[PDB]
Amino acid sequence: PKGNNAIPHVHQKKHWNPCSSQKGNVKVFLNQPAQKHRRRRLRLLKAKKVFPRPLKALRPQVNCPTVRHNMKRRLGRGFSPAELKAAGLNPQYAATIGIRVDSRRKNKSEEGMNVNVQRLKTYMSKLVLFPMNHKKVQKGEASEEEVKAATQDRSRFGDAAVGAVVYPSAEAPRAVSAEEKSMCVYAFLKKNHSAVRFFGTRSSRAAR
Amino acid sequence: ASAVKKGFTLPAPMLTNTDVTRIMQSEEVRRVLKPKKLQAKKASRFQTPTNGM
Amino acid sequence: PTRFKKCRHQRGSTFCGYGRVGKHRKHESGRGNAGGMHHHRINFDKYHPGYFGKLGMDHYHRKKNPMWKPTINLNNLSRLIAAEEAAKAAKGGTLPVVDLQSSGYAKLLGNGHIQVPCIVKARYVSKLADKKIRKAGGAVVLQA
Amino acid sequence: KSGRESVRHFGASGVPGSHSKPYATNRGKETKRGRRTGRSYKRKAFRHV
RNA sequence: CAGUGAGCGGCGAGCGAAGAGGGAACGAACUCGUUGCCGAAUCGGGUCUUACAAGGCCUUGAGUUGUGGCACGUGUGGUUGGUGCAGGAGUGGCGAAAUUCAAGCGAAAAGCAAACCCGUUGCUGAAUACAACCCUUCAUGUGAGUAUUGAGCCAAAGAAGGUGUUAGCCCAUUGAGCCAUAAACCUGAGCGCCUCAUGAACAAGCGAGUAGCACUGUUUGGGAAUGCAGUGUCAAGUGGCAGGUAUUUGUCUGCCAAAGUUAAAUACAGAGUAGGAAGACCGAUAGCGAACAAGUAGCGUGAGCGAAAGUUUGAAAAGCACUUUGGAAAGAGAGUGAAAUAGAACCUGAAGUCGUGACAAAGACAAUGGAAGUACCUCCAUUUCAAC
RNA sequence: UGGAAAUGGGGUGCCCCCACCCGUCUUGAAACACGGACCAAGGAGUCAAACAGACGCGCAAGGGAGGAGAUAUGCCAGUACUUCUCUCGUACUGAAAGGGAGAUGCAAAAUGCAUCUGUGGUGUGCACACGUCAAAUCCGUUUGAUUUGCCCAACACC
RNA sequence: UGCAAGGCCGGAAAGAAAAGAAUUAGAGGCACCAAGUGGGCCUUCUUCGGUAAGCGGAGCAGGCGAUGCGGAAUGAACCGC
RNA sequence: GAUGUGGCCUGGAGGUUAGGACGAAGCUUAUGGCGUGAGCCUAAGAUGGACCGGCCUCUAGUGCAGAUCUUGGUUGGCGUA
RNA sequence: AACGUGUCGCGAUGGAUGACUUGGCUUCCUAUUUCGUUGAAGAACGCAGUAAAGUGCGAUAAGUGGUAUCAAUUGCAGAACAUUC
RNA sequence: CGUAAAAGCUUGCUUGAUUAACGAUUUCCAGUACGAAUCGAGACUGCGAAAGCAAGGCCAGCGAUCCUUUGCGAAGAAUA
Ligand SMILES: [K+]
Ligand SMILES: [Mg+2]
Ligand SMILES: [Mg+2]
Ligand SMILES: [Mg+2]
Ligand SMILES: [Mg+2]
Ligand SMILES: [Mg+2]
Ligand SMILES: [Mg+2]
Ligand SMILES: [Mg+2]
Ligand SMILES: [Mg+2]
Ligand SMILES: [Mg+2]
Ligand SMILES: [Mg+2]
Ligand SMILES: [Mg+2]
Ligand SMILES: [Mg+2]
Ligand SMILES: [Mg+2]
Ligand SMILES: [Mg+2]
Ligand SMILES: [Mg+2]
Ligand SMILES: [Mg+2]
Ligand SMILES: [Mg+2]
Ligand SMILES: [Mg+2]
Ligand SMILES: [Mg+2]
Ligand SMILES: [Mg+2]
Ligand SMILES: [Mg+2]
Ligand SMILES: [Mg+2]
Ligand SMILES: [Mg+2]
Ligand SMILES: [Mg+2]
Ligand SMILES: [Mg+2]
Ligand SMILES: [Mg+2]
Ligand SMILES: [Mg+2]
Ligand SMILES: [Mg+2]
Ligand SMILES: [Mg+2]
Ligand SMILES: [Mg+2]
Ligand SMILES: [Mg+2]
Ligand SMILES: [Mg+2]
Ligand SMILES: [Mg+2]
Ligand SMILES: [Mg+2]
Ligand SMILES: [Mg+2]
Ligand SMILES: [Mg+2]
Ligand SMILES: [Mg+2]
Ligand SMILES: [Mg+2]
Ligand SMILES: [Mg+2]
Ligand SMILES: [Mg+2]
Ligand SMILES: [Mg+2]
Ligand SMILES: [Mg+2]
Ligand SMILES: [Mg+2]
Ligand SMILES: [Mg+2]
Ligand SMILES: [Mg+2]
Ligand code: NA
Ligand code: NA
Repeated sequence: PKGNNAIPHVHQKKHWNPCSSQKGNVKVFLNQPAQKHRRRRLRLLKAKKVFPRPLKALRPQVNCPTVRHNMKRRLGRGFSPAELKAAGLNPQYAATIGIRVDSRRKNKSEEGMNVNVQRLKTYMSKLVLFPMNHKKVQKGEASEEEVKAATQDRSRFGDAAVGAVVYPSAEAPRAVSAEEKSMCVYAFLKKNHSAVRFFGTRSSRAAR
Repeated sequence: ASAVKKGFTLPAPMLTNTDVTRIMQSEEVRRVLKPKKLQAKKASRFQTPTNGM
Repeated sequence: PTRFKKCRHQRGSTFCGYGRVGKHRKHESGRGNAGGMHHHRINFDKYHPGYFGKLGMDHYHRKKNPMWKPTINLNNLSRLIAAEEAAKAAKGGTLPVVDLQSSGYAKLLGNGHIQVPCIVKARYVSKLADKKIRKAGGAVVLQA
Repeated sequence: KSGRESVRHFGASGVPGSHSKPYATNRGKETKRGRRTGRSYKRKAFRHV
């Protein structure tokens, strides 16, 4: 008999199993720990090779899209030319001192632009630049003692000089206002929703 | 909580005292245990009769 | 483990529990969900009512992120308030502030009796929830 | 003990007077024929015992 | 995300993705055409500078039916070319400790003193052995100590291989360290000289049989048509393309097709070269067809098909000298070896079948089988043998 | 104290009695139904994925990853550690636009008002508490019934 | 202040007498998961078709199938068990 | 046909406890003893020559009398046609 | 009687079992890692004192040259810088 | 099978052969569906002086998914 079971949909009707007549189509993960070890070793070797430069370049802070991830923050691809100009940097020059540049991002508001300019200013304040010729030092380049006293940043996301992404702070406890105690907010929200929901029909009825 | 293992504490025991023999032989239990009664005498070596007539 | 299976118990029985008469053949009733309307109709009708047919309108390119909208009830609000702040909270005084969208909720529903008054910031709210919280002494402020 | 999902699933959902839940992973699949009067027939919600 | 409250489907069987989020990687970006300003400043070939120089000189040879350049006084270049000089990595050789310590042979080169301590001490022997029905006489027999016991050393090395039995100290291996190097690789973009380059002083436009549309065909989850192909038709001008239900008309958002190059994170589902590391896998009818002169021997006109088979004697050939019977093969003696019951494709040597000796008997009930006795036997077990 | 006796096993023959050839399909096999000369080695319910039920274990209105990283870690394909996030669940319903669940009291407002130690009601319902009646009793107490209160889990009707 | 319905309060109750005046190897109810089977045949009483059949088709019950043992010399189903 | 078993047996793994050149595995049996049974243990070898037993967990290519079953060997017919 | 049957001791035929394993299968890693008209892969014929197959090699033919090492190779011949010819 | 001042015959007036908030049930039966049938509540009606009777002609006369096709979401009004 069959009885009461779920109706099955297991999707295994193609030649996926390797047998005496089929090559198969499979993927196993038996090399996962070895690959993890290899990646860590490569990162360590690359850090040794590029010492004393930080292993990861500097990146900006952006807001995630859609209404589901509106409240989250993360790292973007690169800094915008408007932000670089506000901080006082040529993009081509900035590309040579470990700053990522992205010419596509738009900067549609002032808050994100200000936060990115602050990140850039902090990085430039903390930067130490080696001279091309130590016998003839120029402006903006470090001295022999500063060059000797140098360390490497091996953080996963870089940002060892600017910190992690900043989230807005929480509100402190307060007391209810008279307006908040009197007014009904459901009516306000529903009226605003209906104003957009019934815009076309209301306009057409008016045009009569 | 542990400083290394975040939010970990030792599990709570199911029994406060694991010596149940002491509990079973304590005076408090013996006060409420049922009394021991006298039993019938053990059967003798001779076979008992079963024929009424 | 192979040592716990019925094969180990059935070594020597010659039929392995499939009978002498019916026997164990390959596919005695078709493969998969075959015959759902012809010779498996009783099973399909009594255990899976509503398997066949069409219903409703179509939505071609569905995106779930714009539809994201989780809810939380009025009597569950203490899950988002710290113990000390909850202890120091009474009607007429200072109340803790709860931000729903930072905790993963969008709408506030009004089931049950509220335990501790507070100020709730939410995207959506229901009539009963708004009325009950205002009567209890808290407040709701809209956010986006 | 009542109120468990297994208890809610026990029984056949296609007989008159039954309100058990079917075993299905896709919530929108098992509608239509046998659950709406417009699609052939509808399972009766009540039956005298 | 997602076997999806998307979607496709005799809406049956079945099929079936994308944006967002956490991550890997990432010094990641550049070149033509067109427009504007120049107009051979370009390329190839000879010849000379240590030089087929990104160099000088000469060339109608190519090229104006368009190569190429520029915008959208202190320094530098080891990726201009010619000459030289270092260190490192890599590669190849060389390179470590401690007992063949003492006890001798069939039976003490074995034990007991019941957690630990006594114990760097006490006490010994049911092997006067065995060798085929029993008893006397004479013979014959025990391979190699990595075993046992008692003492003693090495360890930054206890790690597995070899050696006639089971080895930290019999042998090999492994560490610090030493020596030698075509080019290439790494090092204030290592460091000098000549030559050569160079940072830095003094406005209009934007890729045409293309995109699109009609018919037909195929493909896709893509549904009044996701991508593509054939034919017909065939554009616009900062206007165009995309916003997952067709049309017309208004807004809004993103982007600018019809030219090109580009590392890493990913594959190696019957590849190859040079090196390595392993396994709760198989153990010679197994594991690759092939542990072996295996894609071999052999088969087929041919395309193709394709085995069986561990040479595993012994520690070491010490591989049976010599006598004798036989034409020979071989037999009977003798000898080597701990064993020949290890004698050559020789470790062990089962089942089935057969020969021989001794014994049990037995009609014709096919034979086999059960239950209960008895006759005869028994290299088997246990018990008893004295007021027991 | 023996080449001993005795009692159990083991072997072969004999007597009286009993007794159709195994495996299989089949209503029915011993059959004039099929497969069956002997021995050795080999020989058949497995692995993966989706779901459900019973049982074991951890946590609990919360449970848990996965991928990846970090350093003990440079012997070690293991173990130890980690954030956001993601997923199942705490709420369902409609084709959809959408909406969204406490109790009591006063009352009857087209979002009524007030309190917050609380099973929405009724019937049947472990244990516990208060009494009573039987039978037995080693006189300390036991074993059964029943009254009343609250009724846990659960069932039925609202 | 009659009938119908849902409740509350109180009483009575050989817990069911006597006349042949029941009995019980008499614990009731409720679920979850799953196998084999879905060719039958025989007999007793009642039968339908057929000349009839060790023939075909049904009703009630008991059996063989799935089961030996003791009897009818021998027999799946008869008698006893 | 279902289920249970401090139920039996085989190859390997994590632990623990033993054995062996004064003779391991394998092989032979009128070698008995134990268990209802699957099986376990001892004796003898006038056999062999180097490994291996018990117990608790883990694991699987884990138990043969027949498939006109596979491979190897043997065999009556037969000193016959 | 003979043939034949049964049990035990010994012996044949046969090649199972056990122990052994320079083989197979499977899983990982490293890099100055990828042939050919400057004639490849594959096919043929030859080469040793003695040499059928196989292995190596090409009329310089079981091999010439260079560096390292340090006394053999071996069935039997044969030869005989060790300062490393 | 049932029926006699009718359930038959004649005649008069009519459209209960309409709608009927997803009420319950019988027959087949797995206590599924389809077909047929029974007891009801609401609207608007017909006949009758009235109590009442009637949502076809009692009991056979009929049909899933997908697809095609028809009918109801009349005009007016909400500061939502
Ligand atoms: K140079
Ligand atoms: Mg069935
Ligand atoms: Mg079964
Ligand atoms: Mg079947
Ligand atoms: Mg619930
Ligand atoms: Mg899911
Ligand atoms: Mg497809
Ligand atoms: Mg130009
Ligand atoms: Mg040009
Ligand atoms: Mg010595
Ligand atoms: Mg060793
Ligand atoms: Mg363009
Ligand atoms: Mg075209
Ligand atoms: Mg297709
Ligand atoms: Mg390309
Ligand atoms: Mg073989
Ligand atoms: Mg083989
Ligand atoms: Mg031997
Ligand atoms: Mg031999
Ligand atoms: Mg034999
Ligand atoms: Mg018989
Ligand atoms: Mg038949
Ligand atoms: Mg038979
Ligand atoms: Mg016959
Ligand atoms: Mg047949
Ligand atoms: Mg969570
Ligand atoms: Mg955060
Ligand atoms: Mg739920
Ligand atoms: Mg919804
Ligand atoms: Mg609706
Ligand atoms: Mg009476
Ligand atoms: Mg059948
Ligand atoms: Mg018949
Ligand atoms: Mg049968
Ligand atoms: Mg009987
Ligand atoms: Mg007779
Ligand atoms: Mg195995
Ligand atoms: Mg025998
Ligand atoms: Mg097998
Ligand atoms: Mg066999
Ligand atoms: Mg030549
Ligand atoms: Mg209904
Ligand atoms: Mg109907
Ligand atoms: Mg009516
Ligand atoms: Mg129809
Ligand atoms: Mg209207
Ligand atoms: Na099946
Ligand atoms: Na040695």
